[PDB]
Amino acid sequence: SMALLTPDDLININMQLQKADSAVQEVTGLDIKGICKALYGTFSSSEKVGIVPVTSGNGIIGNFSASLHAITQYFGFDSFVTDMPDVSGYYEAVQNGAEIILMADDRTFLAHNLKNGKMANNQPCTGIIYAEIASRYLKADSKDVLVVGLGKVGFPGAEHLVQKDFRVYGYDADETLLERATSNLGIIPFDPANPKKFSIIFEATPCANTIPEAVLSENCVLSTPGIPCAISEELRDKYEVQLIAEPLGIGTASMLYSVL
Ligand SMILES: NC(=O)C1=CN([C@@H]2O[C@H](COP(=O)(O)OP(=O)(O)OC[C@H]3O[C@@H](n4cnc5c(N)ncnc54)[C@H](O)[C@@H]3O)[C@@H](O)[C@H]2O)C=CC1
Ligand SMILES: N[C@@H](CCCCNC(=O)[C@H]1CCCC=N1)C(=O)O
Ligand SMILES: [Mg+2]
Ligand code: NA
Repeated sequence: SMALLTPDDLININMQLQKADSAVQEVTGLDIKGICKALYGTFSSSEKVGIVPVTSGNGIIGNFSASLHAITQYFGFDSFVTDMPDVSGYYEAVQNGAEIILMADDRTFLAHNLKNGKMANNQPCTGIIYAEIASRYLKADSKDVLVVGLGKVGFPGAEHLVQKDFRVYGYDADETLLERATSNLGIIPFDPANPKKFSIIFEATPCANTIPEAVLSENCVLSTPGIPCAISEELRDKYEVQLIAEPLGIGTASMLYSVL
């Protein structure tokens, strides 16, 4: 089984990004650019970005390149999408003066800066930024964070939180992933039968309704790249949960600012 974006996930990406940016600003005091500035020290200066469609594996995803095109323009990069896909697309991008290559198959989504040699992988970049946003919740009043999902996105997020000196509690429905996180990162295994309430939650799972009512507190932040939503509308509304959740753009920003 594979977790991949679908074209419907990406509809009106510009509005999705705007809403996410507003939520990030409300929660943390910074916009997405400022968050990236905090993580990486970098800012955009109209670097040329070539976006190469890839027919590998399950193939080109409807809306995917177009969404990257919009996302990169939104953050102030000089981006373009190649006509040709795959290697012929890569050549086209380089020939047309791209400084950064953005491309993805079903297992890897990367950004490679050809000018300074830095390369980013989407999975850790997404995990780090969504964890960073969570952790900057201005009205948190606590350094306890719950991390749900300790896979390719969730593990690097948890690791980041541990480095930033939060008290990280982690849960993954796969006992082996949980054990790997506790023994490699030193996080506290969360026991769902013995819950406690959090004001900061980071979720990175491909599953609905992973966040149980018992861990919620009023006005808590739930920062989640996971798709579909980790929390029902009912529980979101009931606790006035401040949700940060967007399908591509926040993690893409994290990749781009990390290679500047
Ligand atoms: N918004 C965005 O920009 C992006 C979103 N994603 C999405 O993030 C999610 C996670 O991606 P990866 O870490 O690569 O997947 P992964 O498969 O590496 O890890 C997911 C983890 O969640 C765990 N899990 C599943 N159900 C659970 C439950 N009920 N409770 C606790 N843990 C549970 C799994 O055991 C697994 O360890 C996916 O839905 C993926 O589509 C990924 C990249 C970027
Ligand atoms: N080769 C396709 C793209 C495949 C991308 C697959 N990866 C995902 O869907 C990741 C991208 C990061 C956000 C969540 N999931 C294309 O070029 O259109
Ligand atoms: Mg995102
Ligand atoms: Na989810």
